[PDB]
Amino acid sequence: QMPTEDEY
Amino acid sequence: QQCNGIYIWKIGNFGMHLKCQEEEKPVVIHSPGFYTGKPGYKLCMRLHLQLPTAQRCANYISLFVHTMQGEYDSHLPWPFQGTIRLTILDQSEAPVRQNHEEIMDAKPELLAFQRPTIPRNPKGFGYVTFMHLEALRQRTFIKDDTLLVRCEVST
Repeated sequence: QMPTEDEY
Repeated sequence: QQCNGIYIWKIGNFGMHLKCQEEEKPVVIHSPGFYTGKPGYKLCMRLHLQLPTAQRCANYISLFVHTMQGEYDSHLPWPFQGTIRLTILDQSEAPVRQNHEEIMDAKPELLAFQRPTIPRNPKGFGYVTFMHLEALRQRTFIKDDTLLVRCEVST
């Protein structure tokens, strides 16, 4: 798939 | 001469991390901060071993990249634009090898690709389902209890 923005 | 900065992230004591995951204990490890060159951007990776019961990503290795405040920031363009190649290296026998990798194009519209106002950018960019843990028993990805994650950045 496509990468995504992810908050940590 | 090549121009891309490449970092090799050695994650040791992997057997222990796998044991924790199997006991339903969360595993989230950050790589040391590293530069894409000199001058270059400062980044770090974030790797997860999702729980076996994790809805939407059960038993998956997650991998993300986060920008950080670097010493060369004043000489670099922002937001970051370019590609980032993430690879879990196959440490198998001499014959042909098959790594597990993805290549992502930076999206300048995302806050993940801007310079953070604090040391590590809260927002990162990557794959929640990068590689399934079952893939680790299919090849020799773990060698001497260590997993190798390669990050190649191209501006």
